[PDB]
Amino acid sequence: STMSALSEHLRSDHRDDASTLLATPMINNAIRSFLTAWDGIRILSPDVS
Amino acid sequence: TASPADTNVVPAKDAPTTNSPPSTTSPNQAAADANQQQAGIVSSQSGPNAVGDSAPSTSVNNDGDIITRPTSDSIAAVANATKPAAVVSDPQSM
Repeated sequence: STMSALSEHLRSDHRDDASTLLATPMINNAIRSFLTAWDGIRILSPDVS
Repeated sequence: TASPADTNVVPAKDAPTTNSPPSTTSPNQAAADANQQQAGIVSSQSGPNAVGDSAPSTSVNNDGDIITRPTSDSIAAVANATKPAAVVSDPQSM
């Protein structure tokens, strides 16, 4: 809804080379999410714990 | 929806012999029966298929012997049965 919110989304989910030079254990799975175009619903990959 | 429990099914640890009851009489047949009963199948529905089958059991050694304790203990038992005293006391010793 606001340009600020979108900016943070990019600043969090879509910056890739950021925070590179440090030990990083939080490796996730390959697929994070999918979006279905015909309805606009987003599906998140299940996390096995 | 995408339940992992229905997608990541793999054999559990110690699968081939987990259900084997502790016995010495006919371990393979007994283990086979335990698997059959564990799986929810009842004998009245399996029919003739239940009579001759046999399955691996923990009571059977890899060499093909009836064992009642872990094989290491069997090795330990025979080893402990032969331990001569290191230092003995006899009058003629120099």
